[PDB]
Amino acid sequence: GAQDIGRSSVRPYLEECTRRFQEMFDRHVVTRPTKVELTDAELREVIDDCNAAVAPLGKTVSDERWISYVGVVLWSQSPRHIKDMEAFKAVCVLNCVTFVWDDMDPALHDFGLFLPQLRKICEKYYGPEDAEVAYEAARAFVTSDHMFRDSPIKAALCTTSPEQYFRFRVTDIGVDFWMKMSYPIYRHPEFTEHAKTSLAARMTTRGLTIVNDFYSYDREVSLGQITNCFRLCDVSDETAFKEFFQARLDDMIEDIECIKAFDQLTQDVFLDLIYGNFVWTTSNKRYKTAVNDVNSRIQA
Amino acid sequence: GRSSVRPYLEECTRRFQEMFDRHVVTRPTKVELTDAELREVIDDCNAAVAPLGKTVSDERWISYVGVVLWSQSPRHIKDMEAFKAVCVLNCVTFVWDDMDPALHDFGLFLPQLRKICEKYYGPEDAEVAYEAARAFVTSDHMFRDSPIKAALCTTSPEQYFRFRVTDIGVDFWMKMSYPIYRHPEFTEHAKTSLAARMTTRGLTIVNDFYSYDREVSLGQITNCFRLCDVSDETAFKEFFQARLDDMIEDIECIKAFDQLTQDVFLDLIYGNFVWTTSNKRYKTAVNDVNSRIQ
Ligand SMILES: C=C(C)[C@@H]1CC[C@]2(C)C/C(F)=C(/C)CC/C=C(/C)CC[C@H]12
Ligand SMILES: C=C(C)[C@@H]1CC[C@]2(C)C/C(F)=C(/C)CC/C=C(/C)CC[C@H]12
Ligand SMILES: [Cl-]
Ligand SMILES: [Cl-]
Ligand SMILES: [Cl-]
Ligand SMILES: [K+]
Ligand SMILES: [K+]
Ligand SMILES: [Mg+2]
Ligand SMILES: [Mg+2]
Ligand SMILES: [Mg+2]
Ligand SMILES: [Mg+2]
Ligand SMILES: [Mg+2]
Ligand SMILES: [Mg+2]
Ligand SMILES: [Mg+2]
Ligand SMILES: [Mg+2]
Ligand SMILES: [Mg+2]
Repeated sequence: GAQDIGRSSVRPYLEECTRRFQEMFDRHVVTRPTKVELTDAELREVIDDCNAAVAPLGKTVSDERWISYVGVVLWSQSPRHIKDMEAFKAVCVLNCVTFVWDDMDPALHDFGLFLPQLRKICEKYYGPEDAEVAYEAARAFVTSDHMFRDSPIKAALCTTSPEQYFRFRVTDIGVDFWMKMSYPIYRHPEFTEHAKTSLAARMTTRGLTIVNDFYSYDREVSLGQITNCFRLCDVSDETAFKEFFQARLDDMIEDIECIKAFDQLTQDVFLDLIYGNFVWTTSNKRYKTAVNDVNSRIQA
Repeated sequence: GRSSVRPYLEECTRRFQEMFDRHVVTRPTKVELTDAELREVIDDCNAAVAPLGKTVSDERWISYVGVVLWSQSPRHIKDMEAFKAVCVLNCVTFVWDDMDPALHDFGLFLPQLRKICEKYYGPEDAEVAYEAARAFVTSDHMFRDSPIKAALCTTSPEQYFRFRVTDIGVDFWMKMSYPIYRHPEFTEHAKTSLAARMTTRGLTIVNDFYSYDREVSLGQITNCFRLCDVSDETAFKEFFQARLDDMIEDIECIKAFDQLTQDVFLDLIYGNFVWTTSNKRYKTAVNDVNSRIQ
């Protein structure tokens, strides 16, 4: 009793959109992101921290799956500006364990067991004041992801318009959290302020989200997840899809041009985040098959 | 030509109100602070800005405080100490907003904010309120002709409203106001800033319309009506209708939140309109209560 297969996939458009994304970055960012190459002992300080954090929750996560989560941090920070490798490791761990939370059936969502682990992490890696800002944002993200599961507010914000949708994603895609745990990496006063006002997150939300949405569309509709801007257009209609996609390209371009008004080091961090997320997204098994050993729901 | 939106004052006021009556319906209710409450607030404001060395009159404090009196959600208030705190913090950062930036001494003012926050709030909420107040005044200061403010207020309504989530003080407002209500959902939306992101356009479009003449006279660029041609009534009308449509869109989406939270959001937007149209600050450009503080 067939449903709407023609709306089930953006796979027809995969090559052309990938090409167009890359052309856009080449014309407006130019500088290619840089990957951090951790060592193995060093990677096992991150991963055993990740396993320790989610271990109380009772679900095993493979090293392969951790790898899929951690790549976004390796590719989308600004390695040239790092001064707190402890803060960098915190962001690797915090990113990864909240990625697990994102992928979990909400039955496993135990704040009483998981929150204490998040405080544990922020304390090993951050000075006591930055540990406070990182913990607040991690708490706020995991609480948001959880209460908004099948939520009326999410329904309305994901159906009305792109600008309502992106307003939801400032928090839900995790970028506000990202900024508020990453500023200790850089010890840059201006970026720290843009991080704490959330202006940093507001400038980078669309560039992160549009890319994530395109490449996670197939998995998300097969699972009934509504948080994806391409559900706002008719992806079965090539003409309509193209107009929508160009509108989203225009969004990214305008944000990138305004990020250029920020000071030199802040804009490097912002642009490495957006462009690094795109390199990571296109290179990661997470977004290559619909359902896999690193991206299928962790069900309970 | 582009100097003024005076010609459209009556029509735009009419249209704002019609929009609220059809979409919000329920009218703001003013808080009637008692005397002991009101005198405490003003004395507190004067103590806070005294280290900056400038006089603020009672009628200037009253004009600032009216937004809190009109734009909270009285029938849901639980903690009047938190309400008094929002009165004081709102007012003293309004003074900061009106201060030409040589006066901004963080080492003298930040301790004042900290002590206000600790007096009226518990230990956890005092930290959230203080960080939000600190972020606001720092942002107002660091963006006085910054290039970032340049790009974000010139490019599109998009970048502009993104700047105003912080710069119009609404993120700060939410983070100091959630203790008033003790409503866990509202507290989450406040701390994620989703509450601020939902209410920014409604507050800003109204504020920008009625503060345009003052801001343009005094070389101030943070105003969405500067994005469009107020020379041409037809272009102004198109732009003003696009802004009304934005407000409507936000209000209709706000009616997805839980009943109480949506009450607070909508009383904030509608109450700001009522206060703005009754406040001398938002008539003319130079007067008793909106003059730069120098
Ligand atoms: C805590 C991390 C950082 C959180 C974890 C879940 C998140 C919502 C997953 C998804 F949205 C990722 C790949 C997009 C990458 C963007 C970063 C800024 C934020 C990404 C999110
Ligand atoms: C925030 C909202 C409700 C309203 C609406 C815009 C406002 C009129 C402008 C301005 F004064 C702000 C930045 C400075 C003081 C901050 C807030 C708390 C209150 C101040 C005002
Ligand atoms: Cl610290
Ligand atoms: Cl925000
Ligand atoms: Cl408290
Ligand atoms: K666009
Ligand atoms: K519009
Ligand atoms: Mg998610
Ligand atoms: Mg997800
Ligand atoms: Mg996705
Ligand atoms: Mg169809
Ligand atoms: Mg201002
Ligand atoms: Mg002002
Ligand atoms: Mg206290
Ligand atoms: Mg104004
Ligand atoms: Mg007067």
